[PDB]
Amino acid sequence: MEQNNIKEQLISFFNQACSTHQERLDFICSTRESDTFSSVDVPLEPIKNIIEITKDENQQIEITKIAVNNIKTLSSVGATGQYMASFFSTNSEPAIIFCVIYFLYHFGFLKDNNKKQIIKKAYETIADNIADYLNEN
Repeated sequence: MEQNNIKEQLISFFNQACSTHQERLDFICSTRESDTFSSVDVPLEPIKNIIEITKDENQQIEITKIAVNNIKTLSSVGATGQYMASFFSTNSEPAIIFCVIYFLYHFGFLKDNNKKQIIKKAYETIADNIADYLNEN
């Protein structure tokens, strides 16, 4: 079809898991509002593929910064912004790779040596706060 690779591998799988788009905004919450965090509205079959990606050192690292690459950006979100979600509907490619990050952390998969507030912390601070404007869903 066309160029592709890791990035694609992620999209594919992920895309071959969830359903609609809003799902994401639903995950951030649904995810951190389930019980097993593995019954979410998504198959583990594919997710397992997007899960066995950060099972590598350099990976975990490259991922860490990767996650921050978004956080560092989430520390602005335009000027007249409000919801962080708006900062995804536009670019899915990234909003995807990221979504993967979150989920992982939401399921305690990704690794990152460093105590105190971290990604899962920030990502959660938003995934949650963002769920404060959604509709408690």
